[PDB]
Amino acid sequence: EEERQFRKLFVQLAGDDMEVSATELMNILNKVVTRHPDLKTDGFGIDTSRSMVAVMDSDTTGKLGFEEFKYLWNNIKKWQGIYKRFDTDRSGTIGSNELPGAFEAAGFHLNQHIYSMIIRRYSDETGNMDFDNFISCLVRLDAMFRAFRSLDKNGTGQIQVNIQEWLQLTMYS
Amino acid sequence: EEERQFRKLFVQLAGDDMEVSATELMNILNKVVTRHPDLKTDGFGIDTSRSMVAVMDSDTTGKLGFEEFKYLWNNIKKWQGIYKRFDTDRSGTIGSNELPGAFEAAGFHLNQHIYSMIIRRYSDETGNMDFDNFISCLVRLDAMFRAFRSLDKNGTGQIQVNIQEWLQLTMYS
Ligand SMILES: [Ca+2]
Ligand SMILES: [Ca+2]
Ligand SMILES: [Ca+2]
Ligand SMILES: [Ca+2]
Ligand SMILES: [Ca+2]
Ligand SMILES: [Ca+2]
Ligand SMILES: [Ca+2]
Ligand SMILES: [Ca+2]
Repeated sequence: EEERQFRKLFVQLAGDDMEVSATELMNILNKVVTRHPDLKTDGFGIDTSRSMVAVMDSDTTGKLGFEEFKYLWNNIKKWQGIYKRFDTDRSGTIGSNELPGAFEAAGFHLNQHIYSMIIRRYSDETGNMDFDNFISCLVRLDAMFRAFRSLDKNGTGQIQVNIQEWLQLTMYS
Repeated sequence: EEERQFRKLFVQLAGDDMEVSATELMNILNKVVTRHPDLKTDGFGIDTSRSMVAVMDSDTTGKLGFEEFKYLWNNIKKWQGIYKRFDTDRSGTIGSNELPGAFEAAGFHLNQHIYSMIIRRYSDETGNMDFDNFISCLVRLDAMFRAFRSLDKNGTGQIQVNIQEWLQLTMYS
């Protein structure tokens, strides 16, 4: 009945063109936040939404089909639960001391230099990151690790790319 | 006259910590748009602003020093002029036909595949990109080309990166 309620959710969200645009994604993400007032956030803007659709748009149709959206939707569902349980002091945000546990639960084993870089890019002055920033960060992190492994075909720990490839990977995100 | 004017603009923008944060950048970019109502745009939000600071934050201080800000400010000044002049049909936006000329004027020689990727990521349904999307795009494009050349140390047209480097390049942007 889960695959069923989901297909129904997707049919209604995707609409006439059978795909979830950045605007449709933004709308549903903002309803999630409104239905969960314990999650602090300034909302998901169109810029963050386009960016998420882009790193998830594997077949480059510019929008999210059933499979692409499912993969993303299921990740956001997991990450939202992680955000809630790792927010130990109940501030509605994820602080620098809470971050490592959160990402580890998400399945990401990062070092201190990466964490500092993350906090500096996504967290605020106090070292706290809100809901949409947390989700936006994880969606991208997941996409980047996956892209790396995709290119690391010989499993040497290094990937080699030309300028066209580099631009596609960095600009379409 | 005008240099005395830029240092002065910076002193007032940077404030007490001598650096321009994403929030300060956002403020000044939005005054530019408000003073130039011929430029169509939904404004520069905090997510786009943080992203711009990140790709420009060469010394990873999390903010823009005098030199980093100057480099960015001067680029935005050029690009804004290009935006205005390459907007042939005076729509206040840069359309798919106007894009190639605009980027070429900016110093970018991209192929059709890259252009389609750009339009898909930054332009609207009609293939039109507004002011903040154009600036955000170019700041990122410039950063990515510079980053690539920096890493292509043997000038082979191929760069090789390990996961740590890859994450820094992709996540801190
Ligand atoms: Ca749709
Ligand atoms: Ca797609
Ligand atoms: Ca917390
Ligand atoms: Ca946010
Ligand atoms: Ca400052
Ligand atoms: Ca800096
Ligand atoms: Ca135009
Ligand atoms: Ca815009």
